Amino acid sequence: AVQFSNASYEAAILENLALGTEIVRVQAYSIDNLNQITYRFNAYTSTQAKALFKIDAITGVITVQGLVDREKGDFYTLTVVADDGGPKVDSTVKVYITVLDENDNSPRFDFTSDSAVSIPEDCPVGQRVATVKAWDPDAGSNGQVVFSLASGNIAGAFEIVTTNDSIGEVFVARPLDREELDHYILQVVASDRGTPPRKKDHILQVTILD
Ligand SMILES: [Ca+2]
Ligand SMILES: [Ca+2]
Ligand SMILES: [Ca+2]
Ligand SMILES: [Ca+2]
Ligand SMILES: [Cl-]
Ligand SMILES: [K+]
Repeated sequence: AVQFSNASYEAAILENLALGTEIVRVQAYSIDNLNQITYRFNAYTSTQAKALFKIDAITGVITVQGLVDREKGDFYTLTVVADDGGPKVDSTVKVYITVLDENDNSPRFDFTSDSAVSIPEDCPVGQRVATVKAWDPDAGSNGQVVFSLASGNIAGAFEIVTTNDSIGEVFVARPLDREELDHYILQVVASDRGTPPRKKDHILQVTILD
């Protein structure tokens, strides 16, 4: 009765790996079987999994043949048949593939993010003055967004609070004075928490009214 070298196979692979990267090699054998084995995926293997992975008929080597994107799917199950090509019932084995995250996305600002606002000079300290929104689809820290006011925030006039790793709330932090300064060009930076962080800028202009 044909057996595999392992009861099941597993691999954790990085997303975005090159076409042709080897994932695992399946190997089956039996002393009382002199047919060359043909390795193949059976119909319990999903179309999605078959598109990303292939198995060599002779070697049992499983390679990447599509674009592996953790953002589209992070786990696949293959069922491999050790097909002897003859009337004996053929053994099968499971292959479990886990896709690990790369920091392959920067924060992207939502088009509803505020670009230009006007506020009067008596806008009180604590008043919410603008809102920005950014999205980062990566996992864990790689997909958590933090906002900052990297330039143009003269005298610490404004502050930005981050909520839900996505929304940036701009508040008045100190009293404003139109004669002192009537216009701000704030460089709002959305950064993820990857190592190193990936960053994107958004310009928010604030006019001070009379
Ligand atoms: Ca990806
Ligand atoms: Ca057979
Ligand atoms: Ca990211
Ligand atoms: Ca990713
Ligand atoms: Cl191997
Ligand atoms: K090998």
